[PDB]
Amino acid sequence: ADYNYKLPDDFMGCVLAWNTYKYRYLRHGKLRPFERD
Amino acid sequence: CTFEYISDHLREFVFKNKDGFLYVYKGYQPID
Ligand SMILES: *[C@@H]1O[C@H](CO)[C@@H](O)[C@H](O)[C@H]1NC(C)=O
Repeated sequence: ADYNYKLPDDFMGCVLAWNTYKYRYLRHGKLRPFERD
Repeated sequence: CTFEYISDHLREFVFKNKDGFLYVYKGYQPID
C-alpha cells in the first residue's frame, strides 16, 4: 500500500481475496491512488 | 501495454488528472 497499490480514502467498492511474482521495494516517493509504476 | 481506444475558429481543451483518471473537456468558438 505504499509503492505498489494505493486505494483512496473515499472508496465505494468491495475487496475480495481467497487462497491460491515480484514486488517493488525501492522508489523515490509515494504513490497517488489507482496509479502504477 | 494496456489501453487502446479507436472510435469514429478557436478550439479549447482542459486536461485534468486525478485518481488514475484523465478527464478531457472540449469547447469550440468561431472567431492573440
Ligand atoms: C511521477 O513520475 C515522476 C517521474 O519523473 C516522479 O518524479 C514523481 O514522483 C511521480 N509522482 C509521484 C506522485 O510520485
